[PDB]
Amino acid sequence: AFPKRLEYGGHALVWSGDWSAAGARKAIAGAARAGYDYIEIALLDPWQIDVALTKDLLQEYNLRAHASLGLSAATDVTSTDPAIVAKGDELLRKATDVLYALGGSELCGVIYCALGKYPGPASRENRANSVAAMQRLADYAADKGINIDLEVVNRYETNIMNTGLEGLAFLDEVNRPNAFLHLDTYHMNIEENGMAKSVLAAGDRLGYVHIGESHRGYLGTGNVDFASFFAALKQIDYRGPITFESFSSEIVDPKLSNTLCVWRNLWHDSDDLAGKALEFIKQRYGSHHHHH
Amino acid sequence: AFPKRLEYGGHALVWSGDWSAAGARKAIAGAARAGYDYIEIALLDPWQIDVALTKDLLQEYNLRAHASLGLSAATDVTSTDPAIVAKGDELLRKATDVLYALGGSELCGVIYCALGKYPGPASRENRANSVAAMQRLADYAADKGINIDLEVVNRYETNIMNTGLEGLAFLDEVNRPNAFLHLDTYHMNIEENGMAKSVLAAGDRLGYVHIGESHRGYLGTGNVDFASFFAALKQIDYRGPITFESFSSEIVDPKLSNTLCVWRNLWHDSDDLAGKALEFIKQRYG
Ligand SMILES: O=C(CO)[C@@H](O)[C@H](O)[C@H](O)CO
Ligand SMILES: O=C(CO)[C@@H](O)[C@H](O)[C@H](O)CO
Ligand SMILES: OC[C@@]1(O)OC[C@@H](O)[C@@H](O)[C@@H]1O
Ligand SMILES: [Mg+2]
Ligand SMILES: [Mg+2]
Ligand SMILES: [Mn+2]
Ligand SMILES: [Mn+2]
Repeated sequence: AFPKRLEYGGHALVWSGDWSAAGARKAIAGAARAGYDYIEIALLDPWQIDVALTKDLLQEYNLRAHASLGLSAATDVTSTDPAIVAKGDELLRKATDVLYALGGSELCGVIYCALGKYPGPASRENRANSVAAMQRLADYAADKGINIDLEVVNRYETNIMNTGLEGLAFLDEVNRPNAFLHLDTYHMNIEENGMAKSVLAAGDRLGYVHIGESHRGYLGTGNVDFASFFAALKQIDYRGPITFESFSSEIVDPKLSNTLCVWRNLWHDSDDLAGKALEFIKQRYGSHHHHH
Repeated sequence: AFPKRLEYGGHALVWSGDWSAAGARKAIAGAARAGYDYIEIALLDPWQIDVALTKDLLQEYNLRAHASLGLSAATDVTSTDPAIVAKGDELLRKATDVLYALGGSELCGVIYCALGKYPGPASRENRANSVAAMQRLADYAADKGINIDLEVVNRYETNIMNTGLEGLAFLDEVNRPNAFLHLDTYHMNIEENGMAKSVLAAGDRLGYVHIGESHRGYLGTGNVDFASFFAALKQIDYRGPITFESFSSEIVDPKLSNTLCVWRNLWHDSDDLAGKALEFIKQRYG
């Protein structure tokens, strides 16, 4: 395991649908402006990233970076097609290389399967291929001081693991020093037996957090029991990344907005949403955790 | 409109993945033994139901029936192609006919679009075609003293209506007295600003309720705020069908279970789940 610190992230996709020169600048400037410690860069296509330009921008804004992605049907490491698993391996190595180049230490999100609605349940073949892919990725990332955090998502976005407990069982199979659970309040709201159970069960194996409202709009305008979730995080003395995310159909790649089934926009202004979200998060977890 | 009474139902998929002679008996006997007033039959293929056998079982067990379904790509009444809308109209008429023969008064669920993940956002044309289809369905059902209840479901299951407010707006355009809102606590848990707003807004227009936990397993073992929901039902003095709805990966209808992404075995004992669900509901809304 590589060091984790309590730090707050803005998801790049809150501001920008791509990583063009303008997209990269807009998103980094947005996260910085809202008072975030880091930007979570979406590496769904890590060959699109101008790494030299991106590091220049991170320096310009004195902002740190972590990365998340979801695989696609063409790169699905669950695939019963060995060539597709290998294409996933290749995409994950490239994402790791980009994250490494930017001084980042966390690769998280749906890195263990294709993000989206599977037409049927996973076989132990899908599960075995995913675990082995996450072992090869963990081993590749380990030389680069990078932790991988496997994001548990709801039934409509994966068939592999939908609860923290399923995530921990999967990680028992991965059995790598730098592999962690990643929990997301939006997904937890659907799948979990309360918001505290998987956090308390995970303890030190919780490596990454996403904050989203039940409908992925403004924090506190939906059904997520944030009070319960953040009470659990405080109990385990969680000192790692916490990213705010939401997905506007006016900003994101139609590929993603259609996969996430974003049919209505709950907000217009990236800056207002992200600023209010961090205020809300720091109200729940505190300004800081520094003790004399 | 045909009267609504406070009655408690169990969804067929609590007991049975099909409506074979064996599946029908198992579901109807299960609902009767748990103490439900009615079984909610999943009529995704209303041509498959042996109506004469089902009537015999309902009478044998002294159990009433309502029906729910989802349309598919083949029957999607939001389609811009009249050939697909026509097939949807036909399936909805057949479902109404089966419900009539079984003495049921409620056709509910995702009757206004294909159940599942749309590849992109709905056009005003998709919406207008669905409204017109529900006008034709309402008119057909009205002749048979059958109410239709349009079920608001989450973003991954429709692109037409994901909130009670969107539901009420759609019904304003349908403008039929036997067309009602159908709310489901599982779907509300995702899409709604709390569990009260949509219920209070709907009032007399709320015609059918589904009680589902956040993960669709045992009631009271998830994130659904049932206290706020049932408080809102009391506020509007709701007297209508209340169905317990639950899905496990070990009781499967190959279409419906996969469409709903039921990946987990959240229960194995149907009788235990259904008995405890009915007690849970009656404790909160006797
Ligand atoms: O929760 C989600 C998707 O519902 C995002 O965090 C997603 O996993 C993606 O990896 C972000 O880049
Ligand atoms: O909530 C749902 C779908 O998520 C059910 O009400 C569905 O319409 C019914 O199972 C059809 O039989
Ligand atoms: O608790 C984390 C935090 O508030 O600690 C003090 C500063 O390092 C901040 O940038 C940081 O977000
Ligand atoms: Mg502003
Ligand atoms: Mg809740
Ligand atoms: Mn997330
Ligand atoms: Mn339902």
